[PDB]
Amino acid sequence: KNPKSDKFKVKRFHHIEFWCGDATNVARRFSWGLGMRFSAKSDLSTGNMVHASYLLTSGDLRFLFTAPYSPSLSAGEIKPTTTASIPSFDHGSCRSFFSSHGLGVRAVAIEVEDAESAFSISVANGAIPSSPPIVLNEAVTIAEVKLYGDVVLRYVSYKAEFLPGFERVEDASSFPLDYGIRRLDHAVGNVPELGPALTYVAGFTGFHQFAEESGLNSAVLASNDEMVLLPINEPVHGTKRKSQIQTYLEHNEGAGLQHLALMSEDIFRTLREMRKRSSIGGFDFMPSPPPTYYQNLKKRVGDVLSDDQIKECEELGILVDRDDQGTLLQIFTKPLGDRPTIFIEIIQRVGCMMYQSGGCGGFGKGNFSELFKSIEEYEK
Amino acid sequence: KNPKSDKFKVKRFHHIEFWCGDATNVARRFSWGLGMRFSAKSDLSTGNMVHASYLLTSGDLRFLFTAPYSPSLSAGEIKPTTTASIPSFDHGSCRSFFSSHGLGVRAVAIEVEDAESAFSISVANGAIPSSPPIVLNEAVTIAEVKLYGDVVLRYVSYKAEFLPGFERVEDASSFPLDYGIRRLDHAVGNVPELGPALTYVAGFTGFHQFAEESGLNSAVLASNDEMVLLPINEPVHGTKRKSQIQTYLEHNEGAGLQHLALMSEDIFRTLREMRKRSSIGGFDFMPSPPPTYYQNLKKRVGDVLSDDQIKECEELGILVDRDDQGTLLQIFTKPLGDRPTIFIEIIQRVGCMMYQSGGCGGFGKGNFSELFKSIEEYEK
Ligand SMILES: COc1nc2c(C)cccc2cc1[C@@H](O)[C@@H]1[C@H](O)C=CC(C)(C)[C@H]1O
Ligand SMILES: COc1nc2c(C)cccc2cc1[C@@H](O)[C@@H]1[C@H](O)C=CC(C)(C)[C@H]1O
Ligand SMILES: [Co+2]
Ligand SMILES: [Co+2]
Repeated sequence: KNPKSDKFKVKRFHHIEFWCGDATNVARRFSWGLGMRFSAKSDLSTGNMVHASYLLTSGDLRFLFTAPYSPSLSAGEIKPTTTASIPSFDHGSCRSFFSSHGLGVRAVAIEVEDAESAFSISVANGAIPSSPPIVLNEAVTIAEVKLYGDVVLRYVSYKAEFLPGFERVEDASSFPLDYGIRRLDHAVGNVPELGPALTYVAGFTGFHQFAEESGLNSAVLASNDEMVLLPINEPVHGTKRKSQIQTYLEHNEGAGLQHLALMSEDIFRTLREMRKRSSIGGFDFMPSPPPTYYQNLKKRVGDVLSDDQIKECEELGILVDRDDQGTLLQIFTKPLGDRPTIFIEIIQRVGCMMYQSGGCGGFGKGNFSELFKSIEEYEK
Repeated sequence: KNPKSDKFKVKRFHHIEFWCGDATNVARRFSWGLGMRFSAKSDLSTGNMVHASYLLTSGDLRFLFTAPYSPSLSAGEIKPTTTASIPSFDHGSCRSFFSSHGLGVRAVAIEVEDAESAFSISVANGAIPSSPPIVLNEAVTIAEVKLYGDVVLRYVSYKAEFLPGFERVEDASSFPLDYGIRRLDHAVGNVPELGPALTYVAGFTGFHQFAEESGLNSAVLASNDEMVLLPINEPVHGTKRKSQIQTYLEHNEGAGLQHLALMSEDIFRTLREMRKRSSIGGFDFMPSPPPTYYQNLKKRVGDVLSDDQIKECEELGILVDRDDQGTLLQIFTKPLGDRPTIFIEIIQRVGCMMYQSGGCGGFGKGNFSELFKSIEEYEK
């Protein structure tokens, strides 16, 4: 059931912002590893004396990478006279975030109808304010509330090109890379306590639960059309293998974003291209499942995927799960940076055609059971 | 004249260490951009709970990238029980360095006969101690003294594989990239006052001056065989174009390493390979000189380089200067990170054959005069 209880009008995921120590090197690594093009910048060359911000795009997916300059460059400025293009930015907050958590997601940004109203309604319903609504060049409104840990939910609304003050990148510095990624499908947080996290976030958004022995409990919050999807995990203690969620919390110094799932229009091309680059600056992937996993896959997805399509899944290490409505292809990268914290999922969904409805095929919860039996079966 | 006055036995440049916020992303970007292979690691997977350190190599060139983990991982350790592989590392120093200066060189490391003796003699002759000699696994001794700013001169000596505690990287994660770079030729510092800087460094090393209207004064310190070369620059104030050295000092928050010059065994291959990757994760280069520069080049290097070889220089944007002993091919990257501070020079030297003697062809001081006239000549 979908009660459609959003307390304000939400559209889609808009961008993800990483807080970095050096935005240039992270953005260049991510561009090559994921096939995202350099699209916009706000930095010294655009008159921003406060922070360096580089925007990568692939389809509708927008990754923003931001790092602080020396505060001495802007020591004469006050907020009314700032040259920062993102008015919520703060040198101390950014350095404190990065020293505490390492490289990771600071903001999950969603486009809304009216960011000022979304902020006001959110705070009236329990949201902890992080940055009040600010109107940029009479054109864009941005506001921020706390989501979990030091991650914020960022509201952006447009009266009618990323943000005022950002410049489009010259075509010479913008190479048209594209490995098939098209949008953010979901963004997953790890928290110490799931109950209070859900009550808080669902409390101020009106997002509803989307609904579906390995170390975690989880639930998924969704917007009215279920295109903004926010799974949240908590650890369960007292197993044998210590909770991977607990390990995250330790290395991250608390709650934060665990993974970003990026939808591909052709997951086989995406994974061919990404795997070609793993050892030459790109991203590494988890160990592939045993051959038993794919032998058992014909028995479960033999009617959605041909034997050849299943063979291509085994070449690339792709996992397959199936709902009662749709089928999900997925795979996970190794951690994106030094710490065993954030990583990326690549996904593609097949089914639930009406456009495709959000969450089609679920999130792969069944692949845990299937993987455990594959481990047992391959040992034999 | 070379007085050969080294106060201790110096061999060659050994490695350069960058202090980073995320070593993984910088190392992967540098690997792809420069054609350096992943060679060794010290991190969580090797039992290091303190810092992540990744070593890239190309020929004899060694770049080390290091970032701190959460101090909470090692909160129970003391220096006698540390899991750090580089005992001079300190979480607070590293975070303070990176917050102050951004991404940049922390250590210029030279191999010496006896690092404990080199340290002792250095400090007896004015060097400010940074990290006392420490013997690692009865095999390697490392010690550090201040060089300029927050950059240290690191002494390493071997009784007889990078450092104890580092593991060789598995061949699957180690792709054999190579664009032709073979060693560090020189490392250049920017300081506020050249005189006191030279007196300090020459005072404690015995390094001698190597000797050769655009905003700087400089001098070059050299070891006995002139294979360790350390140019130092100061700004000169009161021009029209404000000193580029002063701009560095402002954006860097003080003295630091300005550029690393990397010798290539084939600068044309190196620049072809590096330029292919500039817009797909690699490094950008300075704007090319006007065609007048290369027209005038035949008149000055027409006897060392054929017309075709000079044409290949113009394709790749390579600069040429000539000593009374040898000829130098050189080119400069744009800054390596967010701040307009550190950058890289690629060089190749021709002449001074005996092996080749250090500094052959100089450092390109004449290319300033030639560039200024090229600007005038091309305007016409
Ligand atoms: C690390 O996350 C995963 N790992 C998997 C592994 C290691 C094997 C097979 C399937 C996996 C699926 C996921 C995830 O996408 C999430 C999680 O499992 C359950 C609910 C969420 C909504 C939070 C999912 O998104
Ligand atoms: C930014 O440095 C340079 N820029 C050049 C430009 C922009 C044009 C032509 C030649 C250049 C040469 C250099 C440098 O290698 C140094 C410097 O000029 C003089 C003495 C040192 C020993 C310190 C050199 O190494
Ligand atoms: Co997922
Ligand atoms: Co130089």
